[PDB]
Amino acid sequence: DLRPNPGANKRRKRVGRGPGSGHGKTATRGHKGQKSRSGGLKDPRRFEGGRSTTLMRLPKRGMQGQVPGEIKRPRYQGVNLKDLARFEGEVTPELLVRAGLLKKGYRLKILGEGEAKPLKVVAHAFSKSALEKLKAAGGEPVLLEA
Amino acid sequence: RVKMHVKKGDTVLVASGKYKGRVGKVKEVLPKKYAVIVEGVNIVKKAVRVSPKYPQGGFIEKEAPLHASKVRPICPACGKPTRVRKKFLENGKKIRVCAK
Amino acid sequence: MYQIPVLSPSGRRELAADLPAEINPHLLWEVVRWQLAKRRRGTASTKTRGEVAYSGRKIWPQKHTGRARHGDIGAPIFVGGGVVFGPKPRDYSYTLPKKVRKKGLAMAVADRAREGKLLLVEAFAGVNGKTKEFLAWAKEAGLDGSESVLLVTGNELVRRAARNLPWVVTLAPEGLNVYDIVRTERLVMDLDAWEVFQNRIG
Amino acid sequence: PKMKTHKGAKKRVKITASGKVVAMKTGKRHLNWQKSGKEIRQKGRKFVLAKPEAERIKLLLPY
RNA sequence: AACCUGGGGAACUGAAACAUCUCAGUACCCAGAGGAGAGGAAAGAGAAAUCGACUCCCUGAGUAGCGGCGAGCGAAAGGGGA
RNA sequence: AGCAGCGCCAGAGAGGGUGAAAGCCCCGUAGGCGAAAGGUGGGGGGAUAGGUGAGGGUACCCGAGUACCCCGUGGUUCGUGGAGCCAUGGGGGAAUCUGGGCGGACCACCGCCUAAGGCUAAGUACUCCGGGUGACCGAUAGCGCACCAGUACCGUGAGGGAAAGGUGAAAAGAACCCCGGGAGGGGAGUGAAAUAGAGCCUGAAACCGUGGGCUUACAAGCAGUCACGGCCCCGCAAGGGGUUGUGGCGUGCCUAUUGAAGCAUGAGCCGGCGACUCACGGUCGUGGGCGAGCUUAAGCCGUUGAGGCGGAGGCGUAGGGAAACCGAG
Repeated sequence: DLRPNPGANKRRKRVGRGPGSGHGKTATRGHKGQKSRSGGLKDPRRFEGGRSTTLMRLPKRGMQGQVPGEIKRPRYQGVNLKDLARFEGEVTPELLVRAGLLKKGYRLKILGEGEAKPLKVVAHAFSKSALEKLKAAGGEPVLLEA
Repeated sequence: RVKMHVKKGDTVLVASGKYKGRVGKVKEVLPKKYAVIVEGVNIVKKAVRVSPKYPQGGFIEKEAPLHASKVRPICPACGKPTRVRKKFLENGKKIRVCAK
Repeated sequence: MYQIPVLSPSGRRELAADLPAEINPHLLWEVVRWQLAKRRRGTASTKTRGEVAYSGRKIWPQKHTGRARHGDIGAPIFVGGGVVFGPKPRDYSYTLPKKVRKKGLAMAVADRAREGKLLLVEAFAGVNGKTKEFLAWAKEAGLDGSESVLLVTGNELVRRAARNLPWVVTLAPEGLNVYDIVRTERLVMDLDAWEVFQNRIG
Repeated sequence: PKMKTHKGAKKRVKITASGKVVAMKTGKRHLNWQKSGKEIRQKGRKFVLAKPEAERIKLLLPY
């Protein structure tokens, strides 16, 4: 295999669409031809009409923020035991993030449905659901403390 | 600096163009333009007299400045490139196997 | 595939290779495009109608003059005045998934394998950096100059040798790239250099 | 560069797991007086928008 | 030349008007500094009985939050590196 | 220098010049040497300046119109907001560690910290300056300036601001003769080329002319176009071209518009310049790689067009709810 003919495997053609020509996208060039077509208009994303977007919908999301802001609070991480029962052993928060479900939320909350395992699953919070299925499996220690 | 070139006023061969093979004694190197002169190039200057002083100036066909890359020096052989060995004292040039 | 020729004093032996089976056209190309644009140097430069060394004055009145209508002699419709959408120094590079450069390096190397243009060597009896030495050596190994070759050893002396040769491109074992395996017709490298590529994927 | 989540948006809309923009019902906080119980209740709900709903999701996304 | 710190400090403009806001401490004026300048041994950071001068890059993060809660504005610790 | 015959160096086959296309002719290139002088320099060595201990008793000391409070303010993500903190214009005004600040009005507890003195390398920015390189420009481009340009020239002045590069391998730059006062030509000559003859390589279009073929002085027009005829022209032949007499038909271009040949817009003509780009972030689509995983950012090392390491972080796996919380609810 040589350098003649790697060629973007027939399907990616960079074929841009330069619209300054005589036939095709032309004259007005791109979808224009009218007016209010200079350096662009006001949005349209959210804003416009000149009436009231729809900013008529009203805030409810109170507790939106004082002036200090966000409070130092634990952040329990939900993770289905069915997603745990994959690998085996004595699973802990450590062994959990050490995989691909957590990303340092510190607090873990094994829960959900499926089939628990007869293993030990150290965690920061269970669900009354997981707790019992798991009692019907092996053991389970609560959190450490603070 | 480094304008120093192949050679000086002496016996030099010509592998140039129209004078390929002509060998003469080069009587003037002009480092300002990288061109020498032997007995080879000899275009006829039709002009009268170069400078107003003196009667007529002769149809002098005298040597014309040749480009130096078209001239190779020569000693007991037929013209080599110029390596340079050194003594216990000063330093001059020795060709591909000979001297001087 | 599994059949890679090995050159030694004990004679001719073979190794077993765990290189990739099926080769992916595109994938090997994307890897090259990357390689060929990360090295690209964003330099082409042009001046807008402001970076332009002109002054600003309204050239003439705009009203009752009879003449066209112009602001400054900088306007891009003017001549000499700033280009419109002129190329400005940029970074023609992107971050290609590492999981891909490999699958490329692995497919090129595995290509010459399937084309019999690979050669693993040990006995570099063409020692001490003297191209003369290398050329009486390549001979014994087959390399006649007909095919462009990629040399890849961690041995400077070995490098220096074929280093100036026109039909070969020298290289450290680390350098191996999904472009310079697709330049050469062949690929020769130290039994230690394949012991360090197969260390990355093998 | 790096668009800013329209702040005035998120302060009054939430986007659901599916992707439909849920919004708070308008018409309860001022017009009131004696609006039939059946009124101020059916207003306590949230709900869906439609085509502007898609304009909304355009204003966030980092969120 | 440009960059830097401090002293001063615009309006167009955007808000599809326009005052708060924006443009912005930008433009420019001034003074001073040097190959840099500034910054710097915590009356620090802020929730870990824990980090530990400063500077910069990456990130945190368009997050916390600020805003005729409109236009828009926009951090810090912590983590990664110099 | 090419084509060819046979050779050769390569730690050098980057590049450039040589009358064209040179690894080998030239300058270089790779490799390795070099400073009386000035400059630079903890990278190394040496020295100094300056620095190092416990317990106990005493109650001395520990940065003042400052802290702190209030009024007017700025900085900060903070626009007076529940408005702290740092900074300070105005007023009042401490304490020496059983002291003072801060932990977002405030109080209590508990923790952080030593204001009101000062200096500190490094990482950092920059590009007049020198060097390297370019999926940068190639004379209407690239700096305004390739050139005797911040000049000519315009403005009182601040200030503004051009155009203009090319013979040739070598001046070998046309002796002499001829017409002519000169300019300028005609021969001769140089040169491979002179229709490369000097603003001279290439020489396009508009535009101006000279010779020839066809054609026009009863003919009415967006100039073209069908049809036939005559003439002139290449061709054995059939045919092809040039022109255009007669008949038929025929409302320029763009733009702007309900509507244009329009007595609406714009263009004398030709040549050159001239307008949907780029960064970052989205949202589709698409081609791929990997997949309950996907992926690095800055950098570190390496390279001198060589990539690799770097999981910080990011998006994804659980949602609901204003939150506390709960959770396939």
